[PDB]
Amino acid sequence: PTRGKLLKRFAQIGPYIREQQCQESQFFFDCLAVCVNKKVTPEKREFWGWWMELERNGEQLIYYYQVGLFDKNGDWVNQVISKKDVIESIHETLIRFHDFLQAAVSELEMTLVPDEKMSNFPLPLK
Repeated sequence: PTRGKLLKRFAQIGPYIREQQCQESQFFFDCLAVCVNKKVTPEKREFWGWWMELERNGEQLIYYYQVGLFDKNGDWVNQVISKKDVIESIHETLIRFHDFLQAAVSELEMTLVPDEKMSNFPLPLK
């Protein structure tokens, strides 16, 4: 599969992919799952969520998810509020997305492989 077709097919999954942040053989996804605080002003608004780097190595796509905060400056940081309701919300968006991603990957006849750093991922996949 061409990089252009990968991008198109990954775009079909939903608003996760961030084309602008995708490199030659790396694709970037994220998900704003839970507003930190809705009472705040637009300029200070932040989200708990996840982001994911996907490295292409031939027929392999190697995934590394991290969980954390998307801050008011547009940066992801790997710290998260220690609230069960928030962490569950993030987890459910990640599970749903990954299931779309695997289905997409089978349909492109490729393989989905966890990065070695997934050993330190704090929640499970499906």
